[PDB]
Amino acid sequence: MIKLCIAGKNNIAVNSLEYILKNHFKPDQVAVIPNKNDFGVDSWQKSLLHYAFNNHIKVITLEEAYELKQIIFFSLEFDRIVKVEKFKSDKLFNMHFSALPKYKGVFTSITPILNNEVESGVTLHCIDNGIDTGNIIDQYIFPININDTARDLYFNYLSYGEYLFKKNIQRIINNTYENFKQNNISSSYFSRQDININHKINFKKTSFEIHNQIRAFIFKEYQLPSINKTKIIKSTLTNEFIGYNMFEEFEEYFMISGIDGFKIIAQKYN
Amino acid sequence: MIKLCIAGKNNIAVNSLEYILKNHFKPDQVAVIPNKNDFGVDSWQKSLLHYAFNNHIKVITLEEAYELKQIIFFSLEFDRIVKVEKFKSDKLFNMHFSALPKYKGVFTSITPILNNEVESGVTLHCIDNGIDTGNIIDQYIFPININDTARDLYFNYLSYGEYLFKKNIQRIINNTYENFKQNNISSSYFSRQDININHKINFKKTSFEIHNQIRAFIFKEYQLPSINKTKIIKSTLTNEFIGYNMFEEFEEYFMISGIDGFKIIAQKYN
Ligand SMILES: Cc1cn([C@H]2C[C@H](O)[C@@H](COP(=O)(O)OP(=O)(O)O[C@H]3O[C@H](C)[C@@H](O)[C@H](N)[C@H]3O)O2)c(=O)[nH]c1=O
Ligand SMILES: Cc1cn([C@H]2C[C@H](O)[C@@H](COP(=O)(O)OP(=O)(O)O[C@H]3O[C@H](C)[C@@H](O)[C@H](N)[C@H]3O)O2)c(=O)[nH]c1=O
Ligand SMILES: Nc1nc(=O)c2c([nH]1)NC[C@@H](CNc1ccc(C(=O)N[C@@H](CCC(=O)O)C(=O)O)cc1)N2C=O
Ligand SMILES: Nc1nc(=O)c2c([nH]1)NC[C@@H](CNc1ccc(C(=O)N[C@@H](CCC(=O)O)C(=O)O)cc1)N2C=O
Ligand SMILES: [K+]
Ligand SMILES: [K+]
Repeated sequence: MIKLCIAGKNNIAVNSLEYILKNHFKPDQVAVIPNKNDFGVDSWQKSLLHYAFNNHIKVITLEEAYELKQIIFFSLEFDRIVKVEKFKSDKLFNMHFSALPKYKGVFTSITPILNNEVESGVTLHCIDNGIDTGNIIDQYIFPININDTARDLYFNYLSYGEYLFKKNIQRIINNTYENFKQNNISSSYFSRQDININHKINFKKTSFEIHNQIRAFIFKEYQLPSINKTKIIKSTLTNEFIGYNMFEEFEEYFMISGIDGFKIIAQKYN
Repeated sequence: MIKLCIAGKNNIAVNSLEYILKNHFKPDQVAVIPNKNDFGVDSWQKSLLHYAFNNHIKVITLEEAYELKQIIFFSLEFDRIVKVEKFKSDKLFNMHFSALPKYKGVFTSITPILNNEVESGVTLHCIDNGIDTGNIIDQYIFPININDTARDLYFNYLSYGEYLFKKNIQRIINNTYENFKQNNISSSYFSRQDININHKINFKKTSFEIHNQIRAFIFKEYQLPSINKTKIIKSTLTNEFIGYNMFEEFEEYFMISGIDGFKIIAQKYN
């Protein structure tokens, strides 16, 4: 019988499945639900379907998972909203890429940088019918490094999320895990509508904030931001005072300061 | 000679001047520079100009203060940015109503609430030529209570600002105070153009955030927020679950919940 389903994508799903097969269940006891964008090829992330091909793991549909009594359903960057009533199992779990209750919703590699955070986290929670609202089982809070891009933060999510899954999976299998109501205070949410990938930079901001408005959008597989129609691959915030509200194009980089006058080096793609 | 000049408005300027006269300097050793909104009339705050009238304190121009060597220049909600090179004195101080380096700029009774903070602060800093960028002498951080309005937050800034002035003024008069450069990290700025006082509420947000979008604009002397063209005097958030994305207009109030289902009561005006 299928004891566990991994639904989702990327290194967190693959490496979590790997850890299951090494320590808990056999290929017959596990199934995958891939994302609509999985096409069997490793690239900047490993493919779940490719892992499933290599290890003889069967694909199921959501509808199939609904009817599997006492399946552990683990959502690891799964692309589908799930109604808990459809599931015969109530052992439904999700790894969300934020320090819940903050930064519910999407683009959580962009939203904390853009909203001036210096920390984020990964949260293992119970799935309920709301978006990232379910009861928290565990959480790892970690720094946003000052020059991290959205891509760096995403990679840290994948890594800490894998660690949190590994740490918690035994008590989830054994059904000896605790869960707690999420606080209503400091609860925040961003829908897709709340992010403009092409947003005009506001230069009437601090160096930290101009730097954030650039680096929140540096994620080359998706996009790079532009200044004067030139793509930016990296932004560096220094503590060097160069004067208020500076802007100078060199051939390889822009030198920028905001209202507090700290030097930013924005490296051009050219 | 004039030893100290208080520039600005409201109970912090008046009460800090009263403290100077009781503890430090005679009326003939002090001067004021009132804000342009000061017509000499006590209202929901005391008039600095009215207080100077009753206490035989001289009004000076900025242009006069520039020429007074040794003057302790203290801005307490002063409405004008000064050019520090124009002063003969280097004893230029400001009380800013944020937890610097966060929320430089204006509307600091709105911006921390609107940006989901649970604390703010008052900061005593050296004036330099930037907006709220000068080195910190002292800071006091305090809670934003879950149902505080901008108005409540402003009255807390007034009282903690007055506290911090009275704590530090002796060390400032004896020139025995330390100052520290502000961090470049976590530095944030909001100008008048960054706030729309007729904020349209985004309901595709948590209960905390909808609540924040209402209570950040509750300051009756300036404006009240509206839902469906109806003025709101009070927003109350509890951790009570009432279902996701609720909106129920009653005769005297709205009952609202966001993506996480927490109870908001928005009380209608008179
Ligand atoms: C689509 C897209 C993504 N990104 C970055 C920023 C985003 O955090 C990250 C991952 O994108 P995603 O895989 O589409 O998912 P997202 O971060 O929006 O998270 C959400 O969607 C996924 C699929 C859910 O499983 C997850 N639980 C959701 O929070 O890649 C971009 O920079 N530009 C983009 O266009
Ligand atoms: C003008 C205005 C003000 N307010 C509230 C919100 C604001 O934080 C508070 C104080 O208004 P303010 O006196 O204009 O001061 P503000 O917070 O914008 O601070 C700035 O202006 C003052 C005058 C400077 O001395 C201060 N150092 C600046 O930070 O009153 C409103 O709600 N609506 C308004 O239209
Ligand atoms: N019931 C449930 N709760 C969850 O927290 C959860 C699931 N299912 N399924 C797995 C995963 C999926 N996460 C998400 C989160 C948001 C969107 C999404 O499409 N957001 C839309 C808004 C949709 C709406 O308003 O209803 C957007 O425009 O951003 C998709 C998948 N997840 C936990 O992460
Ligand atoms: N040089 C200096 N630095 C300060 O930090 C400081 C002073 N002066 N003087 C007293 C007080 C003045 N605070 C302020 C803050 C903002 C505006 C203001 O007019 N802001 C405009 C933007 C104008 C511009 O971009 O130059 C706005 O639209 O927000 C005025 C006074 N103050 C510390 O509080
Ligand atoms: K998520
Ligand atoms: K200020």
